[PDB]
Amino acid sequence: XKHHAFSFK
Amino acid sequence: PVATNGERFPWQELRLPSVVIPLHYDLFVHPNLTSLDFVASEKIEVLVSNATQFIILHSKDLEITNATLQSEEDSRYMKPGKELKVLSYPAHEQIALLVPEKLTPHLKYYVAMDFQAKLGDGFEGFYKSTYRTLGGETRILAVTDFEPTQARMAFPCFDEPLFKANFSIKIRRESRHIALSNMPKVKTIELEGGLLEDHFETTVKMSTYLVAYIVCDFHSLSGFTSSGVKVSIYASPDKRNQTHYALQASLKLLDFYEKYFDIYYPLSKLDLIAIPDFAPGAMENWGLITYRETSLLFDPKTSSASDKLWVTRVIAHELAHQWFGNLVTMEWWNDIWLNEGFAKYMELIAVNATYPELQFDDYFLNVCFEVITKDSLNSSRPISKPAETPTQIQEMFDEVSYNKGACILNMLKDFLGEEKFQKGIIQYLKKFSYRNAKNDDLWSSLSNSCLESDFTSGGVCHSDPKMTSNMLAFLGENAEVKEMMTTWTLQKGIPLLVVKQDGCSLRLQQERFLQGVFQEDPEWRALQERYLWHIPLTYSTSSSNVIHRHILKSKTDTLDLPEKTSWVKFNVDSNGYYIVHYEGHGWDQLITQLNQNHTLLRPKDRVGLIHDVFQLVGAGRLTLDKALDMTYYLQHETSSPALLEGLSYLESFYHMMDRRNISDISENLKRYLLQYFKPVIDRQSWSDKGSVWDRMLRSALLKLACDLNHAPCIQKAAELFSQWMESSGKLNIPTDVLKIVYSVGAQTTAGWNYLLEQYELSMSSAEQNKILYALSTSKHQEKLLKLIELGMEGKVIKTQNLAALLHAIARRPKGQQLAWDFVRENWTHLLKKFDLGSYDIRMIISGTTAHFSSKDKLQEVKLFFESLEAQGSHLDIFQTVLETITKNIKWLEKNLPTLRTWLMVNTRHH
Ligand SMILES: *[C@@H]1O[C@H](CO)[C@@H](O[C@@H]2O[C@H](CO)[C@@H](O[C@@H]3O[C@H](CO)[C@@H](O)[C@H](O)[C@@H]3O)[C@H](O)[C@H]2NC(C)=O)[C@H](O)[C@H]1NC(C)=O
Ligand SMILES: *[C@@H]1O[C@H](CO)[C@@H](O[C@@H]2O[C@H](CO)[C@@H](O[C@@H]3O[C@H](CO)[C@@H](O)[C@H](O)[C@@H]3O)[C@H](O)[C@H]2NC(C)=O)[C@H](O)[C@H]1NC(C)=O
Ligand SMILES: *[C@@H]1O[C@H](CO)[C@@H](O[C@@H]2O[C@H](CO)[C@@H](O)[C@H](O)[C@H]2NC(C)=O)[C@H](O)[C@H]1NC(C)=O
Ligand SMILES: *[C@@H]1O[C@H](CO)[C@@H](O[C@@H]2O[C@H](CO)[C@@H](O)[C@H](O)[C@H]2NC(C)=O)[C@H](O)[C@H]1NC(C)=O
Ligand SMILES: *[C@@H]1O[C@H](CO)[C@@H](O)[C@H](O)[C@H]1NC(C)=O
Ligand SMILES: *[C@@H]1O[C@H](CO)[C@@H](O)[C@H](O)[C@H]1NC(C)=O
Ligand SMILES: *[C@@H]1O[C@H](CO)[C@@H](O)[C@H](O)[C@H]1NC(C)=O
Ligand SMILES: *[C@@H]1O[C@H](CO)[C@@H](O)[C@H](O)[C@H]1NC(C)=O
Ligand SMILES: [Zn+2]
Repeated sequence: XKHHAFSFK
Repeated sequence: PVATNGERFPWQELRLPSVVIPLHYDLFVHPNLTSLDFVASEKIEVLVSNATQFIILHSKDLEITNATLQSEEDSRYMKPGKELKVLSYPAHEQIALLVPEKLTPHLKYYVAMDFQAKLGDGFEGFYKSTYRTLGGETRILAVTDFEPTQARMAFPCFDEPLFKANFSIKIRRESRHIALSNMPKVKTIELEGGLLEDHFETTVKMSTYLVAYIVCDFHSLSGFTSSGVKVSIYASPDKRNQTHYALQASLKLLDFYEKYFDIYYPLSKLDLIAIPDFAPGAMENWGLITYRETSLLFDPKTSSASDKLWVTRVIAHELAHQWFGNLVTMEWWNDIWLNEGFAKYMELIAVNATYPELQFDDYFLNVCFEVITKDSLNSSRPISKPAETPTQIQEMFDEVSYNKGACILNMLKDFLGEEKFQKGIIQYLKKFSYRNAKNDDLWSSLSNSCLESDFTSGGVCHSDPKMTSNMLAFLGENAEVKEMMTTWTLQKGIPLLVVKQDGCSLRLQQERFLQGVFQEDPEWRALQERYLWHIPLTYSTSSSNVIHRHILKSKTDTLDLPEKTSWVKFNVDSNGYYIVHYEGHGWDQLITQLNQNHTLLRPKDRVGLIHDVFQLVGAGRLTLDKALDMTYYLQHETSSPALLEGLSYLESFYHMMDRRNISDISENLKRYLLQYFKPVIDRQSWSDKGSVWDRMLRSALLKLACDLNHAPCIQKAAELFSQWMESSGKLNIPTDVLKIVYSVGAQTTAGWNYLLEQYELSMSSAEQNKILYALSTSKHQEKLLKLIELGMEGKVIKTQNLAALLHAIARRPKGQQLAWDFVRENWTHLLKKFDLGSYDIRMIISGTTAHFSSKDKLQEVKLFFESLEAQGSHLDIFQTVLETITKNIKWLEKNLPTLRTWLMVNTRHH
């Protein structure tokens, strides 16, 4: 992964 | 202890009984993607260990319509009878199957059930998802996502990881779809009305949360690994082009993992599928791994070098999970880190081995620094820690389970050496294959690892070993490592190692490191307690690169330094999970050294020094002018990681100042960065050229220059944007520069409107990601609100992006208040969209509050959290946020004048 974050910059 | 229609619920614990053991599920699922619902049925082969009147298992939001018990060993239940009585107790997400006659120990039975529900409309369970074609069409798929506790939303089962079972899955479907699941299709049979039925090979023993199945019309590209696994990458049909890199990386990485672990991937195929509405970044369902498009798909025209890095990481992470997670699963969520801390670490080992050009080894210290932020505040948690509710279990998925687990693994690999460490890994994975481990099982295998196989003769392991002093040494060193590592997993926090040098008398003290709580503070000693670590120190000196090692097992200790040299640098390369503070003139020796010949310290020693100096400032062990003094050397620094570490602190202060209206300091920081660092910034092309680091140095520095409104920079991007928009996309912006160009472009209503239009047409999710960042850099409140409002709708901007979007808006001055207001005035609504629970809510909360640094804001946020409590809305992230805001406040009143002064002084000389 939920560590998709890499959310944005 | 009882629901729903009256009648006592036979069982009280949220943990299931252990009496009935599942062995095998026949699972049939019949979804309709027109009526957005499904019908299903299952048969569960159970073994009954102790006599019972009832069967307890999980089920949530499922309408169970038929239930029967059968047995071939117990003639009372001989085909076909008998009906089970079904009792549902939603608060434990349990149901009770009531049996007519007490079941017999050691007899197998078959539990059969029919059930149905609508496809979920929210990211979990068996749920509906949509995507857009190049033609502008809208298609539907149905996909599963079960981890941690949502399998029970798709079919009734024993939804806890210890209950591994074989799964035999069947799916009925229309001819315009395919169906995918964990295992290869065995057979498709034509049904009367023209529907098809896919039968899948029975799975090996596995946990319920990994069961997966999908109905869609995706395209694939395929390849075989060395070991003959069919690897397929699926994506919506117009995007098949974008799956090439993933196919290449997953083959290369799966091969490496088979060599490294010395264990074959057991299944005959591996599918990676890019899902359009996907809440997590990725999910490691055994044989059918789901990704966000941004996690899997890569496109040379609009995906950047750092996009590539990320896609490679995520694939590395998920493939690592096929062993750490799938083959070997943690016993219960309190040791989720056995899965995640390990996958996280294997990223580093595997990407480093298969794609060294990606430089992932130089990025890794960031994994550890991000945790230390959390770990140096009281509200942190031990790596392994109890958890019970679905929300509690979700909370375990955090920087402590991932980054810290990885960081302490790295620390131990450094201690034991690669060979002994991989050997430990192999025997752990082999010994627990197809079942479960808990924290101690892992430390036993790692502390008992045999070099040079076994070992051999009469080596320590195994056959018939020779009783040697060496053998005794082995046995006790093993037990040492076991004791050491368990305290790294059961103690919260990170230790500070304080080092005083007396000619050749290095004295050592260890201490819980504490952020914003000064060396002598009322509550400082109360937080010190019996925090004691076994810490495997390392150091080198100014007169010797030799790495000396020694394990600090106690609160204090001394070591002796031949040659009585200038400086001593502890924690070489920062492989240890601890901060080092030097007393006396230690910090001045090291800073002197850096300004005069920085190369005499190792590149990673430089990264860790820069890191530690600024942490210690916050710890009140140093003053801010010492740390700022160090950043002076960065003018000569060509090792990108240390350069970027240093810059990021300067950049961070600027935003901090700019967030408030401390404009005289923010302006001086602006002038100090553009001027000191002018050489580097001016050296940068607006292209995609050079190595990976070059490419990332560029987007980093040019973003920075454009953020500080550096005129030539802003000019160049403005030009590029104009050419692009005027050429109607027919010109190419180099990818490394894309996000910067778009955001400069977004500073006008015309550019902004144009970007938003491109957003709805684009076929690169990576590109969409950069656009949505750009739109979020808008100075107009009307725009930022529109973004937010669009994201609420989930139509134009999908709801898997709402959390990231609020985060992006909130961290810019023009956006912080708006975002904070939005979250408080729409909390009830945000919760209908997400679990409490979800990474999304945790990001939304921290993303809109953690940057606050005034007593005013502290108040509001304390009031908002107190309010979310009642209802029973509790998250650990509440405390974490409050301590973070408090940290920031204490930091400003402690160091702000020092910062103001240091910058004014720098203006003068020289
Ligand atoms: C449920 O999953 C387990 C795996 O977790 C399956 O166990 C595997 O069963 C196969 C077939 O019985 C075994 O393979 C056989 O092994 C012998 C010697 O290794 C070989 O001569 C045979 O030709 C065949 O390859 C395999 O060893 C075994 N693995 C384990 C770890 O037990 C089990 O069959 C599954 N049950 C169902 C009902 O599908
Ligand atoms: C990332 O990958 C590199 C190689 O691609 C890893 O380093 C290489 O392999 C070993 C590390 O295990 C290095 O040392 C070697 O082992 C013995 C005993 O330590 C030593 O005496 C030998 O002379 C040999 O050097 C090896 O030098 C190194 N090779 C290169 C070219 O750097 C590296 O460890 C990986 N990083 C991580 C974090 O896994
Ligand atoms: C989902 O339900 C739809 C009902 O709308 C099914 O489609 C109909 O199937 C019958 C029988 O083949 C046809 O005579 C109709 O023409 C179909 N309707 C349409 C609009 O095409 C469909 O078969 C179901 N799908 C599954 C997988 O169960
Ligand atoms: C210290 O940095 C300096 C450059 O500022 C270097 O010092 C010497 O470099 C010359 C050639 O460039 C070598 O012949 C000398 O051996 C170097 N000095 C020493 C003491 O070795 C050098 O790169 C850095 N120091 C070291 C030890 O390499
Ligand atoms: C069954 O009886 C009790 C209840 O679980 C337990 O203590 C015992 O060990 C069990 N024995 C067997 C053979 O299942
Ligand atoms: C159970 O399913 C069968 C169809 O296989 C149906 O005929 C029967 O009526 C169902 N029983 C109940 C109680 O729903
Ligand atoms: C720190 O955390 C502990 C929980 O481990 C708690 O008992 C203690 O009261 C906290 N102290 C402060 C000052 O926050
Ligand atoms: C201070 O900053 C806020 C936004 O952060 C802005 O609305 C306000 O006008 C600023 N005031 C001054 C005097 O700069
Ligand atoms: Zn993971």
